[PDB]
Amino acid sequence: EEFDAIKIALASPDMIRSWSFGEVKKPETINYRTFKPERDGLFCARIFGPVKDYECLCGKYKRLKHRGVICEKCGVEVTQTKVRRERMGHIELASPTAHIWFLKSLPSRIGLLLDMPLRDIERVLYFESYVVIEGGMTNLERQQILTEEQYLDALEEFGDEFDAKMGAEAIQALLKSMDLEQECEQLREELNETNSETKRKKLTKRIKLLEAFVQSGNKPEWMILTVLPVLPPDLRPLVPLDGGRFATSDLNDLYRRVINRNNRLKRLLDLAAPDIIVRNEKRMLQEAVDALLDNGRRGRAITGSNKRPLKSLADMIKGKQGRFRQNLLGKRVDYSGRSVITVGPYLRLHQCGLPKKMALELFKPFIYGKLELRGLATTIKAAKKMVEREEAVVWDILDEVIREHPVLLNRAPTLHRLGIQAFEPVLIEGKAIQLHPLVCAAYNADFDGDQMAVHVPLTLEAQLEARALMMSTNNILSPANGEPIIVPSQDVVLGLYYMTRDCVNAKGEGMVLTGPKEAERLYRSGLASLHARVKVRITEYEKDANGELVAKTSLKDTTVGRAILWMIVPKGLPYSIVNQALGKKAISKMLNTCYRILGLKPTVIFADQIMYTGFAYAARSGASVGIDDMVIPEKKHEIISEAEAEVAEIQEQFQSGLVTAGERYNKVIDIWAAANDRVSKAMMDNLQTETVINRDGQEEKQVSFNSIYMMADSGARGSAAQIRQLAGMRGLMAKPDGSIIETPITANFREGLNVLQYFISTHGARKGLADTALKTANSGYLTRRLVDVAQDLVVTEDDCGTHEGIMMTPVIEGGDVKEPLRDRVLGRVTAEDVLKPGTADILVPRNTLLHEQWCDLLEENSVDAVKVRSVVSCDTDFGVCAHCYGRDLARGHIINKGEAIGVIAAQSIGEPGTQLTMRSSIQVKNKGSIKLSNVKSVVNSSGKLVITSRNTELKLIDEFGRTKESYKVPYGAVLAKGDGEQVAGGETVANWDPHTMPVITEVSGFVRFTDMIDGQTITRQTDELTGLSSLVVLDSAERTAGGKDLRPALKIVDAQGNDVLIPGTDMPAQYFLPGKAIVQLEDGVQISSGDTLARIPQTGGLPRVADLFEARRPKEPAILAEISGIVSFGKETKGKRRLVITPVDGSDPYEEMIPKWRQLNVFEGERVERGDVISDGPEAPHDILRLRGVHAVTRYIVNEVQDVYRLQGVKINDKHIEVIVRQMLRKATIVNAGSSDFLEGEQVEYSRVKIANRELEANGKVGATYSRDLLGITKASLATESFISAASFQETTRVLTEAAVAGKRDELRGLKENVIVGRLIPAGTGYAYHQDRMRRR
Amino acid sequence: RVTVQDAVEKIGNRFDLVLVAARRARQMQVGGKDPLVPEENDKTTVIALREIEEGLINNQILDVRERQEQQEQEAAELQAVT
Amino acid sequence: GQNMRVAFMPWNGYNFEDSILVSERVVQEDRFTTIHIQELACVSRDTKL
Amino acid sequence: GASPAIVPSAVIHQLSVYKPKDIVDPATPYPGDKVIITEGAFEGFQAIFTEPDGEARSMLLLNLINKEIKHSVKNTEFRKL
Amino acid sequence: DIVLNPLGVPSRMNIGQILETHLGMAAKGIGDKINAMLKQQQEVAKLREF
Amino acid sequence: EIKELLKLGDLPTSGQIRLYDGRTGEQFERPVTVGYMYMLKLNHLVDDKMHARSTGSYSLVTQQPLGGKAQFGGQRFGEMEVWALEAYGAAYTLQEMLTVKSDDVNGRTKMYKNIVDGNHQMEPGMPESFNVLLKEIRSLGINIELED
DNA sequence: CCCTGTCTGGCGTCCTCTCACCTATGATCATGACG
DNA sequence: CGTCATGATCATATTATTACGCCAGACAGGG
Ligand SMILES: [Mg+2]
Ligand SMILES: [Zn+2]
Repeated sequence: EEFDAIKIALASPDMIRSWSFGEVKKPETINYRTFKPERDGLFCARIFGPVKDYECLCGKYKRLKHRGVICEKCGVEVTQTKVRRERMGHIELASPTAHIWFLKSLPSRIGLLLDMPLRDIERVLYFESYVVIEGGMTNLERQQILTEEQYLDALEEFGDEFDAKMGAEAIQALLKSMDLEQECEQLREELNETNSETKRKKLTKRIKLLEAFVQSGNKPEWMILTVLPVLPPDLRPLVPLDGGRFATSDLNDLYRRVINRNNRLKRLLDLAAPDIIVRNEKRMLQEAVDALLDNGRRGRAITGSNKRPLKSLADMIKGKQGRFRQNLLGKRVDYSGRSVITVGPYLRLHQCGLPKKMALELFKPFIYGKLELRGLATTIKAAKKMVEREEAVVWDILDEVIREHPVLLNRAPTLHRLGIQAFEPVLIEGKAIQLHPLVCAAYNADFDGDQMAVHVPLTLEAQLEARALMMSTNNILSPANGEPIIVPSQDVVLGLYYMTRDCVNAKGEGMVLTGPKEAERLYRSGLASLHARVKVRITEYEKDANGELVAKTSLKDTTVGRAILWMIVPKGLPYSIVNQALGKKAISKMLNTCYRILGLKPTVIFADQIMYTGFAYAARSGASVGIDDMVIPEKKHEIISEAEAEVAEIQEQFQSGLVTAGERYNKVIDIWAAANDRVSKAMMDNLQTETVINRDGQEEKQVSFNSIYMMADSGARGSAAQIRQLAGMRGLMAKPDGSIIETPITANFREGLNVLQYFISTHGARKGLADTALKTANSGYLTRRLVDVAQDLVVTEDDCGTHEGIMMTPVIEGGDVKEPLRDRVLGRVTAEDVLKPGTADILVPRNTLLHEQWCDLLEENSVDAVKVRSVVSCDTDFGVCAHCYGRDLARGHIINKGEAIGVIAAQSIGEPGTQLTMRSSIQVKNKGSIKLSNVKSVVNSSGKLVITSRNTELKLIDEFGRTKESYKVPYGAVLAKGDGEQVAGGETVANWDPHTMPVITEVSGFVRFTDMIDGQTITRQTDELTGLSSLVVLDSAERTAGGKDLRPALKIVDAQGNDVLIPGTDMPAQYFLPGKAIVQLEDGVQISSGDTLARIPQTGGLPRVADLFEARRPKEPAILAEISGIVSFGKETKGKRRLVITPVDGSDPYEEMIPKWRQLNVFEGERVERGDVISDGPEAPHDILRLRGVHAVTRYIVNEVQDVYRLQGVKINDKHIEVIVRQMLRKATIVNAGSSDFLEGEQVEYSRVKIANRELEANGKVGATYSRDLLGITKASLATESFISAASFQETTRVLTEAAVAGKRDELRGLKENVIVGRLIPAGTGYAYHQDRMRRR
Repeated sequence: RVTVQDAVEKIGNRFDLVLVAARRARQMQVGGKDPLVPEENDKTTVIALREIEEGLINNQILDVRERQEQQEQEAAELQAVT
Repeated sequence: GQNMRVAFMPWNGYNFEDSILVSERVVQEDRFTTIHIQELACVSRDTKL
Repeated sequence: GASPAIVPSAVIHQLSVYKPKDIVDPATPYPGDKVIITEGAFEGFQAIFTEPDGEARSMLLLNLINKEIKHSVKNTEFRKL
Repeated sequence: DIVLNPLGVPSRMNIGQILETHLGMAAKGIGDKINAMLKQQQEVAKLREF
Repeated sequence: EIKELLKLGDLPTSGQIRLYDGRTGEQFERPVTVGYMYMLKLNHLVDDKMHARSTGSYSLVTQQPLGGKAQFGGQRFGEMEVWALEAYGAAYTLQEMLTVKSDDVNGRTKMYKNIVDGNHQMEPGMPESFNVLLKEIRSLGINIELED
């Protein structure tokens, strides 16, 4: 009926009795004389109801005026057989029985309820030990587990008032005698008083369980089954195999085993058990119930035939092939069909061909309704026989029902949301689905046997949704970016590339024409060749006036094909969109400018007319590939012979003993790379400019009209590499190690390949195919986890009302600027209003959507960093406001209130997962001002500027404000320049040593040794073959404890014996040393800046995106500074070396055991700041969250995943990754519980505690403060306040047991629970319906 | 019928378009009301969106007409009784 | 299979992605007309009545 | 357990002369029991047992309305409860 | 009889089908010349020569 | 050798004949490649894959249509298609795509009467397979319900 | 009690199409033939 | 007429391991 919540809890035995209509007592199922079932076994009649409707087993009631009375013979209430789908029965277990889901779910709820480890509970529940209940005034405890000899002791000495039992009765007495109030008070008092971190974490988990168990209405003894339900008999059906036998389902086998074992246990408790004997049978019963509830969780599973374990109940709820993923989230659907697709280019792009037979079988009841509405059949049966005979009138009926009625076409791997589209059918004689060609760019569908499925929208609202929302003309922009998805693919760009070019002398040269009309009349009559340059007169409409079109006319020096194309271009566009070669990118931005000028309807009709004339002139072209089209260079053989002479030189140098093996291998692969590039350059000249033709003067060369060159240059199919493999050598292939074979394949596909070269090509090809297979296997699961972590986020307000957004700057790796400001700050609402550097002059107001005119006005003034409002920094409780998202991608305006952006975001990220892969100084280029960031620099004796910092970042500020170069500058690097200066291009301004860590100084003075005792702290290692020896400074490991607590230090002094202080501060100047230091300059030498005091020795694919969103920690975390101030050392080598951070204003006693295998960065006399590193390597995301903020971790995630998606050449806009990062960091942890009802270590979701302290703090109270934690997407989706989402995702057993003992109460909360329960999604039209429903609450 | 662009130009939500056009098509199909634009034997969905494009139907006018033609029915009942 | 006269040219879009366009001269000569055989079984079982 | 349950010298002596009751069993074919049918045209319902044959048949309790007609059947013929 | 699509050749690098096409046309050219030398009822000497 | 064998017949050396057009009757520019290719018919025919279903038989344990072609069945509106309809704003299309057209038996008989009488309207109800989920979770020790 | 190793639980693409396979062995009872 | 042998029909659960891999979180080993 109507309901707003699905409550889950434990079930008392009175509840199982009150569900049940009878009791199963025998294990027989069918009689197999007839198929009338046996009373009262599994399949019954007096427990579960009649087999046939109103058909009483005995038979005595079958009147329409005699309903309600039950039978007397068989006592079967003559009702309906649907009631055998809903009546349940119960089994009375002769002895109680432990449920397996609360015993072995890891963690064990019976385990950390009783304060008892799982091994003792398993040794009690399987009748092989003794646990104590009611220990009495004896030596024995309560939870003390015993054995056989100890129970003999305790029954000899204390056969009186002492007691102890075993099995499920003992666990039931333990759980029943548990007093929850005493345990709550005792655990609160202990966590007030004990205060040990292992005990703290363990006891706060146990008190979380006890408060969630006391606040609900459960009882602890309900976790031990006394009465066990049976599933209704329609849901465990007994299929015939049409051979006289019933291969039964696994459930009836399991229930039959439980009832056999239970009846034998009732009979053995009846006729008395032989003392220590009534135990094996109860063990067997417990193990049979544990086989029924979850088979295979206990040790070795059972089987019927032969190796495969049979199916329990938990194998019907969990995983694939279960009720959540196979029957409830994706269903089999009536009014649907499927066939093989094909082309048919005579279609408009809102219509598809569909067969007469499929259109007659999908649309049957529509035809029945029109027949009995026009009066051509009296009843429904005459109409059915008419449309079975297919008489001559029903085709007119079918053309009158198709006419304005969309269908849904669907390709079988739906990757993104353009995979389901809606068309208006056209009846086809034939048996295939004719599908418009341009549309097949979105399906990723060729026509080599692909199959698509059509669905019919029955109701009226679904026809309107398949016309207004899902029609093929509406989705012309992708939701991943702003690129059009109606890009003309292969034949039509060859037709347009052949249509508009020019050759220097053809038919009809230089004549003048009175418009494009007689240009077409000249080409169609053979009086003028298609690409021959010609002056024509064009009249183009440019919309300079205010929405009114201004007609200008001119004389363009153009060709004939450009005029014939110009008869198709709409009014508003300029002429210089068709006055070029028109490859694929030119025609794609042609459609882009037609969309962003003239709107939508001319873009649809202009895409259709482009496809028509492209197919027509590709037909007239005849661009045929032959064997004389691939011109072999005449210099291929001489280049191969030069490279082979060079490998002969390297060979007869190698056997003279001058080169090693690796140096030989590198030189050989370099000369083969050089020969391959010379062959590629020679064939590319001999393709692109070989054709020479006389201009009617002497001679001239042009761009070639070779067939394979146009097919590679237009952009239809191929690139430089593939036409390089068809004419030049196809290069060096790899081996299965991943290494690379030193003798390359010097033969192309136009010539032959002998046997070994083809075998090496096979190495490469099969490696690629196996990559694609396992690549798809990971990519689909990535899309699943992302749409199940987002799943719920609906644009639910219209303005949040905050200011704090993220800062968008163009990304700078250290070369060219990869992603500019226009392509990042396109269409997103500004955070703080941008002021031009004419300060106190506003350029944009602070709530302006930055569309294309505003982005050009940003590019003109060279705006530094447009601070902009992101989804991750929003304020809307339970959803995301509309202004912080941005433009509706795939459309033009702002996002509508309602469109589910989590699902389109997760599809846009996971959809290019098929394309991804699986397995010294600073050199400047440009010129400008020089910027330094986070640098502590000083002046050397040479006059330069030397650095005393690892955190130095060099920047190149250009002439107008932004930055075009950025360089991470190492520790102790030496600059040839300074800050704010001016350099030139090609000038290396910095140099260092990547092998040596320089320990350069600040003040100028003598060098002495402090706490440096020879023999222990420093050792005497004379450099034997050079001479310049050093007192080698050792580590903490080699010297013993006599010098382990003494650190060697180099104190830069003066001649007086004092310390020359730091300029500015009265702190002394000394440098402490760690181990592995090679000190060159000894006691008694004056130094200056820039001199080393010592020498110190030192996956990017689809799994990288996986490891980003899973938020795994790396194996070598770059550790950061916890708190600021000075830093020092601690306890010496308990495996690791400690680190003690002492601030100025903070507190000192914090320590951290750094492994000394990592190369550190900081010394004793360096001040740190929180958020700054201590060592190097990959940087963990949790550390970014707890140390730097929230904006830092969303910026780090979007940069680190956009580097992958831009390395593989994929455009994805950044809103989608920002909103997945919003759905990651959703939980929070409490620090101070305050005046609310939280804990000190509770992990509650963020919006809950934000509305909680928003309603505390709004009145005269004090709120509750928080701290955020970041969850990986599978843990962020399993940790929800809604158990149906976390059950439709991964493991169902753990989610349902936690929600069962907690009494958790879902309220259908978003999209997927409403997809489960069968009602409207709260995203589109159902969002308006849900606002109405919630307003009427 | 090919595009529904102006039907969104006059009802800016693109989801309220579906509710208003479904309400209108349910009034034209089963309730037996005449279309306010002359058809060309189009189905009731396209006639609904064709009335949206003329501007003579949206949710405001539909609530006005349902309140007035409910008050008319109850007024006819009251004048028949008294 | 059988050997037929083929030409490599774009012909008015009907061979767009990978499609093939075949003259009626091929189907008139009955030269791809394959012959299939289906086996349909019917058993006379033994039930009640 | 790995080895058989530690059987002490008590139950063995207690099971040196057991079965001191009577027929008892699982309440199947006795003097005043219930038994469902499985074969014949008088099957589908239940019945009762009394004095059976022995090495041939048994005693079925067939009855509809207020009358009853006995029909000796072997227990294989019927369905022993 | 059949009109294929040329654009499948430079991307899907199966250049062997074009050599198979040219050699098949050579084979049918020899077959047409045999059919011409036999349809005109020529004696076995010219057939032996060709 | 291919060139020398194409020279024995009187065919052109490059293998390419100029070809006229059938429709227009005028010559294709830039002469095209003809020849003989040995082509195979594969047994993935089209009148073995094509299938359509208005209303057929229904499965027994979960009241959803059967699967396959020999069993007269309907195509699986899988999970990613449900995601792709959540990704639009299509809400009534998905509601009838998983309540009326698929599972709810009283809903689909009301739908069939309403379609043959011209009234395009759905009475939604509940999926019967969700009641199967309730019976399978309820057949454990778990007490799942429906509040209010 | 504070690490650090082991252990055992989770998970590993979609849609469709085809085909086979879904006991046999042993014991008891009854009937027929031979002595 | 009785006994023995052969054939037909009906009746229940080892019969007497090895070639995935990662992550993760709890349980416990060592110190
Ligand atoms: Mg394909
Ligand atoms: Zn916001």
